Amino acid sequence: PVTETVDGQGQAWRHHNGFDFAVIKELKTAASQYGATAPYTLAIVESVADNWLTPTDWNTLVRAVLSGGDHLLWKSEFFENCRDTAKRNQQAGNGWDFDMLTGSGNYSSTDAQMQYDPGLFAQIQAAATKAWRKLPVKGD
Repeated sequence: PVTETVDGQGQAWRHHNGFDFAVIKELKTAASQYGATAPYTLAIVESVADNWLTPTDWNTLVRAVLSGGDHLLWKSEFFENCRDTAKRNQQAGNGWDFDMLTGSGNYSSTDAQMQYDPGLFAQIQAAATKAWRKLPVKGD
């Protein structure tokens, strides 16, 4: 998770924070129990994304909290919707989405995304949970 902090001189900055285990733990719980499709777990998926999050803690979150189905629906749709959105947004030539809303293909990395943009944060958040929901069945 990322928290942004402002200094008394009016500057905005932010720091990375460690992966909240309680969060991972219980999303893992709902994942095993509820399945990623039951309102509870995806409510958590989107609520966690409602916080400042980066591709780094993103990939760590998905890969831990779920097992098996995560990559296919959550993530493969992530990659699709990210570049889908990128196609639409870069028609306009925003300078977002293609590299940023993905993770970072070439340049933005954790850094530029973590500095955010109002339309970038909105787009990345929406795209994330969008992806990070679609699991049909869980269990092995």
